[PDB]
Amino acid sequence: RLLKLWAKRLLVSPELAIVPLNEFDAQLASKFEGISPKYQELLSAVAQGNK
Amino acid sequence: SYSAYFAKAGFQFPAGLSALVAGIVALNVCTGRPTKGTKEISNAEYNATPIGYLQSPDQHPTAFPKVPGMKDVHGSPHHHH
Amino acid sequence: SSVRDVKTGSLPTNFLTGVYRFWRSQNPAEKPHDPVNDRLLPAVVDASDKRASIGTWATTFFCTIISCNLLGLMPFNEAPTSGLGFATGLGVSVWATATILGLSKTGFKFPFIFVPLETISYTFRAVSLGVRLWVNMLAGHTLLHILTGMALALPFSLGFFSMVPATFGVCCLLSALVGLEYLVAVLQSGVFSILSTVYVGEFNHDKFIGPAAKIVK
Amino acid sequence: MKLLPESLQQEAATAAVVASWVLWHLDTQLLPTIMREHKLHACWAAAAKRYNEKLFKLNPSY
Amino acid sequence: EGNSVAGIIKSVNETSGANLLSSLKTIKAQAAPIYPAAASSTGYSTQAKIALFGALSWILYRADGQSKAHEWIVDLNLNVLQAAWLISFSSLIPFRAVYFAFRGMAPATASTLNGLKTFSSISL
Amino acid sequence: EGNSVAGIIKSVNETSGANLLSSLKTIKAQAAPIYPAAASSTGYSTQAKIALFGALSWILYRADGQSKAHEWIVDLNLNVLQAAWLISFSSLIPFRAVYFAFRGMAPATASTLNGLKTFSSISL
Amino acid sequence: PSQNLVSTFANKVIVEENLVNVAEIDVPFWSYWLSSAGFTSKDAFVKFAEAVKPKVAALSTSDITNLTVAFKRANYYDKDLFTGIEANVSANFTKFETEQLLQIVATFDAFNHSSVAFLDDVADSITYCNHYLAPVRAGADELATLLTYYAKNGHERADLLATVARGFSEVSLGKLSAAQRKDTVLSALKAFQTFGFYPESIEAVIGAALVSPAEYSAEELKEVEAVKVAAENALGGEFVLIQEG
Amino acid sequence: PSQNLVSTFANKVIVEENLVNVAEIDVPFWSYWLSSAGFTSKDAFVKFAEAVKPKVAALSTSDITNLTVAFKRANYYDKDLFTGIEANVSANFTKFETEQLLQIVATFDAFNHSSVAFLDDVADSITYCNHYLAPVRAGADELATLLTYYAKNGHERADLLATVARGFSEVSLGKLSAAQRKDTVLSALKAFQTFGFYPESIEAVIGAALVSPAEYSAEELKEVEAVKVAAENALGGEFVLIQEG
Amino acid sequence: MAVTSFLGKAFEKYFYDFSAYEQFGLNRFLSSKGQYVALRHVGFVMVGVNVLLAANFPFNPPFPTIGMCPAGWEGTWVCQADKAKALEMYKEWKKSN
Amino acid sequence: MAVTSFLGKAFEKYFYDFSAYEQFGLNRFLSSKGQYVALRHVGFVMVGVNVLLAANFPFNPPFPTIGMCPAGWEGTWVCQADKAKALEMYKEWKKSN
Ligand SMILES: [Zn+2]
Ligand SMILES: [Zn+2]
Repeated sequence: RLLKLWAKRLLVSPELAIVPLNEFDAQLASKFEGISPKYQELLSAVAQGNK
Repeated sequence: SYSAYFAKAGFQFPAGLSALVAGIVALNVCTGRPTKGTKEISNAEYNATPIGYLQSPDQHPTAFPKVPGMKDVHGSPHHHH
Repeated sequence: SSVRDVKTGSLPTNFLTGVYRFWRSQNPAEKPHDPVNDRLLPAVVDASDKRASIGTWATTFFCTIISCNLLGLMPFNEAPTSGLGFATGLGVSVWATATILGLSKTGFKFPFIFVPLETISYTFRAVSLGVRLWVNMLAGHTLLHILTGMALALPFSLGFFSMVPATFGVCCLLSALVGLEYLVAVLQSGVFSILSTVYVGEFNHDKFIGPAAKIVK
Repeated sequence: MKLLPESLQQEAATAAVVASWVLWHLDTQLLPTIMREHKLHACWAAAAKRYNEKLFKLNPSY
Repeated sequence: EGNSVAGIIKSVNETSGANLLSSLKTIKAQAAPIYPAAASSTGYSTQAKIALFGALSWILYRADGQSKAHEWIVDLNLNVLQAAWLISFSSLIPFRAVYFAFRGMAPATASTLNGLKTFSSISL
Repeated sequence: EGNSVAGIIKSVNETSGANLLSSLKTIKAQAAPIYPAAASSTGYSTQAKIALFGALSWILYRADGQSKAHEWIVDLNLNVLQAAWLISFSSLIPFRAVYFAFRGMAPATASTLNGLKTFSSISL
Repeated sequence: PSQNLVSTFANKVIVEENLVNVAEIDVPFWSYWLSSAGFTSKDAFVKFAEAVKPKVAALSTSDITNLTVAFKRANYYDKDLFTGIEANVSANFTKFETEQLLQIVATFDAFNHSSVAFLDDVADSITYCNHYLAPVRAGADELATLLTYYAKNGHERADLLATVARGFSEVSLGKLSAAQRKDTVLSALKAFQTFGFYPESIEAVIGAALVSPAEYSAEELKEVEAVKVAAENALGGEFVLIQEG
Repeated sequence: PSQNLVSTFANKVIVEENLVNVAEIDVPFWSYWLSSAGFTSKDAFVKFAEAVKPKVAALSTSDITNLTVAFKRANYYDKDLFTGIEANVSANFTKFETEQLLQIVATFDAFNHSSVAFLDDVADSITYCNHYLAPVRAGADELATLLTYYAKNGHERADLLATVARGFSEVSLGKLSAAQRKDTVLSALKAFQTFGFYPESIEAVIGAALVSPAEYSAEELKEVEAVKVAAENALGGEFVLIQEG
Repeated sequence: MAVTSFLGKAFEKYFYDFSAYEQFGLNRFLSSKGQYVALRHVGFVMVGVNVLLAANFPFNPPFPTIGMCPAGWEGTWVCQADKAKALEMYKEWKKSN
Repeated sequence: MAVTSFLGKAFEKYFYDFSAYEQFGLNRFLSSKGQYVALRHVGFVMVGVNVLLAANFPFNPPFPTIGMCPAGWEGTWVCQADKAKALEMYKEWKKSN
């Protein structure tokens, strides 16, 4: 069920495989604008596809 | 990726152009007056006149005139001069 | 009954977006003294209901005149705005639209010896808006007819493909007048509809309704 | 040359038919299409800060 | 046509653990959007023929009455002057710079879309 | 679209003996022909409106010039005489007998099809 | 015998029993336009209410709006039709407009008929499925009918109340006659205190009464001044009318 | 300098290297119409034969007919193009017509090129996929080319021979000139005895020679009279010319 | 051919890479390409004027000549500045010629 | 309504089962239905003639009257058998009436 959980999240949203699982909540903050921009601009461009 | 969906429908007119063309034509044919170089005559004159004499020379200019003012027909020689 | 499908980001969609947003920018809405929130939102929506659609009217007159002016530069075609009733019939119709808007600001009643002189200079706007479009489309095309007759007098008299430095200097003068006519075709459709926003925008003013009762602090 | 037309009312009504078709075509066909793709972009660019903060407060996934 | 994420969720729920990682490319492609395939030509629509016969019927009719216009050689030599600029506009207008200049007139194409920043919509 | 008998043969070959007799109604319906379903109206086509506006534009134009024809009251009273027989033809023509009388004019509908007599095409 | 043949034709062909026999095809078209011409006819509307009941589950949203405001004007209340109408609305709530829902609710508010699933799907549709300035285009006599229909049925949707409170301003109440503005201001303040929701645009429905208090009683102005003090500490300040300029 | 500019334009813009650069789009259109105007040009046709080879597998049947009769008139034989042509015919044999196959075979009969799969799919198409009176519309000089192409390659299809034997009559041979009728009658009787097939309409190709034997040799009339006696006992009777009336 | 698909591809490779500014050399005589277009333009007009005149040359000009005559005509109908006069002289000349 | 779907169903039940040959009784007076149609036909003509005449009654008839006059007219423009005469008398009558 963990493998099926992440199967749906990476079929819909495959860019999630570039934020490693241990470095994920090191990004968060209390506000959404406070989230660390280490992966924000990379996640936005991997989400736009391979072209 | 969607480029071949827009090549399927080809040319298409603007979406109400038949009301523009039927509005410009209905202004050019419903003038309410004779047709620009002609004059309405009686039926007794129209049935009695040859079609070479109903024509005016001014209304048939020469299609590529060698002298400016050449006309193709000559009309009625029965002038009221 | 089935509408056509539009690609997003088409070039005619991008051009007409920028054209509409240009003419809408000519009569901008005025900022109220209050902050715009849900209290002031019906006063802002009612302020937009009482403004004339000059953003739509000016891009109607931009797009119908630049299409007519540029027909005169297509081969085998003449500009419809080179006709007196077409071009001045658009100028009177803008002037009457401004006046009907300004007459309705009251109850359709028409407004010492000063006011016949404000009226004359205002009634001349009617004919000046259309005649400026008509004479520009006529005087540019007429000069081109005269100079093509002069530039045809040289190869008719002299040789075909002979004595070519005489006709080259006038075929390049004819070519630079058709090029100026492309500039006058675009400018006079811009000047007609810049001025339509100015004339119609004079009577584009109503009272902001606003809050009549408040709970301060 | 040609200065006055054969009918001034016929040319003035040709201008009113052409400019009212352009008014109809803009209001009905062009400007709904303009605003459907102008305001998808504009609503998303205006809401983006409050949409994402509302969604951050909602999903329990953190 | 139900939504493809509920088709992904259903197709991943009723697979086994052994064939989960093999099925992931056929659940990926069952929920890809349709991009319709490039059909055969069937060229020049019933309205593209009206647009080109009606433009040829207009150009012949306008050149017919231009040739008997009392200034007929001046009228027919103005179509040469006017079509000379249609030729010089195909050779001077930067058509890629003009295309990207009209894309900046519209705020919809002058930028990228801006919502939904991926860290707000995770499902862990 | 391959043929439905090879779809029947394939679907019956790859079933088991236990679920053969249960599968026979879904192999029957997988090889039934398509009879397309009754869509919504979208009534009066773009050519049925031309046919009725153009017929109204003809009837008004013919009644316009009939009313100034110097025998205008005789012309307008002939349309009453002519439309009286269109009314009496809706009430006197046996329309089911006429339909089956035109079906006998054509030899394609005057009989039944005649080939392929079932004992020649068995497969035992 | 010309007068005899016309009178015989008039008593057997043009009656209201054949007027309701051509009206069986499309019901909510003929139901709506006849009732707008003044054709109430309580037991001719029963022929409508059963001819349309196999169709209510598949009607368009402008057909459903045409049924309810026709059956409001004819004042006829068919409870097993009006549950098929509210099951059209609460199944297609995303397709209805605030112009259409404010006329369906005012029918359901006269005939005191509600569901909890209907009251949520009307409030979900006005708030989320419709433009947020659609209350501004509504006219405050219809919004006060929606405000009391949620206070009669005890339904507190604080998201709907912030939406309907947009459509109360000097603009929307100024388009009302002062007989109808008074019937709305008292009806809107009675609903705003039933939920205890005092938005910042309650100072336009209060100020529509305090700028002309000579149309009100002292009993109704005690009702108004009860809401004014209840809204003053909620909004954190004191009421003050503005003389313009 | 008017003559200089035209002559400079003529030696760099209108040549045959740019005539074959506009002819790269649709090959079998331009291949067919140029070769009918007399444009053979053996190494301009090699530019055709490689520009069309990625397209031969998806051509229509009137395109394939246009390739073969153009490459017959230009007499150019590209063996790896002509296997893609016969793989278009033998994959779409139901779509070809006898008007089209009799021109494709006569190209394949000049350039001695055949397959067994091609010879069956041409004979299956003329006999079964095409109307049985399509040989009657053919003209007997094309049917004799098809008869010998099946006798050169030793292919006995007795169903095809009964089909092609319809198109031999007094009508079809009477439309031939007597130089071409003689070249056909000898060519058809040589193929009818190679299979030993003597249909009832062999008495019209024999009788086309025996009604005018002054155009034939005694060697060729020995060839004709060999087939006449071979056909007389097959049909069970004796030959007799008919004087008309 | 396919009538919309052949010469669209022929006009495409006549429009784009067919360039007489480089295939005919012509950089030896011309400075830029922006001035090759600026006299191919004027060259198109001078060629088009000389074709339109020569395709029907014996004509009395509608335009005002400036006191000049084409060739050995000089008193004929071609150079006559009165148009009703030259119509009479053209009708006499047409019987002979 | 749906504009093509309502009155198509109304005309259908006016065409088919709406029958004044039985709803108005009328078998008491008429023998068959084949002769009810044969005088509803002639009844349609007599009604349509009398409507077309009466919808514009004061008119000088184009058709030849047989020497008869409608009502108290008898010498007016309505009964005048010379048409240029009656045009003069109608123009006088129109000022008064
Ligand atoms: Zn011109
Ligand atoms: Zn008639």
